[PDB]
Amino acid sequence: PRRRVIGQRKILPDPKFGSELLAKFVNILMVDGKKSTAESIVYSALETLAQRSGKSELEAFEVALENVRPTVEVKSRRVGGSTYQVPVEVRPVRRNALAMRWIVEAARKRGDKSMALRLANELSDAAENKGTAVKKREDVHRMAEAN
Amino acid sequence: FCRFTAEGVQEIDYKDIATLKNYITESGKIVPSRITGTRAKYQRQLARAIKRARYLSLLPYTDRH
Amino acid sequence: RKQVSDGVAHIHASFNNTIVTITDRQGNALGWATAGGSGFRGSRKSTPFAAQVAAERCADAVKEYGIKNLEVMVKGPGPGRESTIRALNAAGFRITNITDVTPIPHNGCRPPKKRRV
RNA sequence: CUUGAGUCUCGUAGAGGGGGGUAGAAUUCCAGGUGUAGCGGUGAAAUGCGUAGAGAUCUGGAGGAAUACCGGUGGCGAAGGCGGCCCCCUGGACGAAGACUGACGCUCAGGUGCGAAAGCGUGGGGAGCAAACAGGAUUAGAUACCCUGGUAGUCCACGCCGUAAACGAUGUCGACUUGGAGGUUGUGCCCUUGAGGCGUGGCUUCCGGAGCUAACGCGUUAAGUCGACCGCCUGGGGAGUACGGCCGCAAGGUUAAAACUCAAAUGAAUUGACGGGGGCCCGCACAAGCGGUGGAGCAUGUGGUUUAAUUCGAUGCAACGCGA
Ligand SMILES: [Mg+2]
Ligand SMILES: [Mg+2]
Ligand SMILES: [Mg+2]
Ligand SMILES: [Mg+2]
Ligand SMILES: [Mg+2]
Ligand SMILES: [Mg+2]
Ligand SMILES: [Mg+2]
Ligand SMILES: [Mg+2]
Ligand SMILES: [Mg+2]
Ligand SMILES: [Mg+2]
Ligand SMILES: [Mg+2]
Ligand SMILES: [Mg+2]
Ligand SMILES: [Mg+2]
Ligand SMILES: [Mg+2]
Ligand SMILES: [Mg+2]
Ligand SMILES: [Mg+2]
Ligand SMILES: [Mg+2]
Ligand SMILES: [Mg+2]
Ligand SMILES: [Mg+2]
Ligand SMILES: [Mg+2]
Ligand SMILES: [Mg+2]
Ligand SMILES: [Mg+2]
Ligand SMILES: [Mg+2]
Ligand SMILES: [Mg+2]
Ligand SMILES: [Mg+2]
Ligand SMILES: [Mg+2]
Ligand SMILES: [Mg+2]
Ligand SMILES: [Mg+2]
Ligand SMILES: [Mg+2]
Ligand SMILES: [Mg+2]
Ligand SMILES: [Mg+2]
Ligand SMILES: [Mg+2]
Ligand SMILES: [Mg+2]
Ligand SMILES: [Mg+2]
Repeated sequence: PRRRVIGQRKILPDPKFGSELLAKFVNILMVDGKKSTAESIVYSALETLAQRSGKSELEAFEVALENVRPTVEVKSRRVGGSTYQVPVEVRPVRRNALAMRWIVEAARKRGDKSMALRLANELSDAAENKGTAVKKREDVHRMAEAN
Repeated sequence: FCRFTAEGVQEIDYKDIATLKNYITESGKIVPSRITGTRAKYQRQLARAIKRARYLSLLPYTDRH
Repeated sequence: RKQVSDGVAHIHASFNNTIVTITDRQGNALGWATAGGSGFRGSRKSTPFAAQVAAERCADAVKEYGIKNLEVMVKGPGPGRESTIRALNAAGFRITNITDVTPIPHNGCRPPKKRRV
């Protein structure tokens, strides 16, 4: 994008709930174009989220998001002759994306004898501020001030 | 700028210290003509008068005294 | 021994060193300490941080007299001399005024031939 | 005879020259005062300086040399050159209005004088600076180079020397030939004069027309159009050297060849190279992402080695599941 940065495909909303953020979440969790496999795990995890952690599964989604979605990160740019770890605040979409990435990676770092249970437990701990995704929001807020 | 020609003094004498200290920095140094717009002839006369005054200790050479 | 509460400082500031010494309206010096008088050597002894530490170790070395204000005689363009003057500013001294006392000859003597490369 | 060239009267500007005073910064030194272990230097240190008290700082003194700001390719001078201030002696230029002399002019071989810096002689003086030298950093070797010192010299007097890219690389004098912008210095007239507007000189800077020039460029301050006189040049190198003369205390200067050798040497301009320089803009080049390779097993190619032969070619990107 040297000449003009181009935007992103406005993805089509979730068929089960008409929301577009859960659509981006299932796209993030998807692997090798296996969308059916992905949305199966996503729906399974949100259903049990609506049970083990109170009602409002679609609301518990952002209950975990706003708990993990960062505000500041570092963008090492050499505007002074060397890569300087300058901190920057993000637009909403950047923190949305980083939140969902951090959720799915932590879910994959759990085992829990299923990916449904993995994502469910991880998203619950994230919603009530427990686990590792919240910790990697803590570190991204910590090193954002270290320089 | 073209001051002494508007006034028409025949010679800027060294005694008129009152009219000198405005051609002098607070440090005591002479200010160039390109800043005060004085004509070069009267600039020379000013320089001579100022040096004579500095000698008579009417003006200071510098502030270091 | 005695009190002044408004002294005068002198930062003789070469490109190779920076010495700072204070007295009180009289030239009778009180406390001196050099950037080189603090283990530093080479280019290290010519840094504004060395100026910081020299300012500190003079202020404390004279604090027995407990001065509270300061004139500063900055002389010679040592590298980063605002450094030490504001170090002293923070050291508990309301600096009264600064004075560039860098001696300027009126073509008095022939200077040495400068570096050739 | 008065238009050239001069003289007189009134003024103006100026680092023009010579002499003598004097001032204030700063450097170094000395004297003490305050006040201790660093100062100074560098790539980093060392030599050096500092406990006999530095360095830093204050006061006093001594001494030498040079004159910040003004300051301007601004001014003056034949050129070299000339820079605080004051006085004394003195040269030149320019302007206004007259008066006076009446061609008294221009140029100039030889000649005479002046002539940056270095240098030489004699005697001074000597702060700073600094050839040479000394020492420290230091290799078959110390010279490089840098530091810390440092004499001559730099300064004064009086003698020599007489050379510089002493350059505007442009001899002096006169006349003539379109313009524009300045700087500086006069001076006349004038708007109500100050300011300001019209003039009219001298000097000086930069554009540019005709013209000129090989071109670059010069261009009323000519390298234009002419006149008078002088100096000088005749391929490059040998060589501004040898010999001789003259000059000088000396260093050397000046005048000035030939043998020999080359087929060029040179001037200006043109087009490219000259990337371990700039600037701009591109590309999955990076950034943001996703999946890999590098680890494991196997497939295949190459290198290597082995072999009787392991056919031959392809070898950075742009050879290596390539010819096949
Ligand atoms: Mg004179
Ligand atoms: Mg003095
Ligand atoms: Mg002392
Ligand atoms: Mg002249
Ligand atoms: Mg007659
Ligand atoms: Mg002659
Ligand atoms: Mg002579
Ligand atoms: Mg000489
Ligand atoms: Mg001599
Ligand atoms: Mg002698
Ligand atoms: Mg020396
Ligand atoms: Mg030396
Ligand atoms: Mg040596
Ligand atoms: Mg050398
Ligand atoms: Mg002489
Ligand atoms: Mg000659
Ligand atoms: Mg010259
Ligand atoms: Mg010549
Ligand atoms: Mg002529
Ligand atoms: Mg004129
Ligand atoms: Mg022209
Ligand atoms: Mg002209
Ligand atoms: Mg001519
Ligand atoms: Mg010609
Ligand atoms: Mg010949
Ligand atoms: Mg000769
Ligand atoms: Mg001879
Ligand atoms: Mg002889
Ligand atoms: Mg690529
Ligand atoms: Mg990348
Ligand atoms: Mg492998
Ligand atoms: Mg093969
Ligand atoms: Mg292939
Ligand atoms: Mg094959």
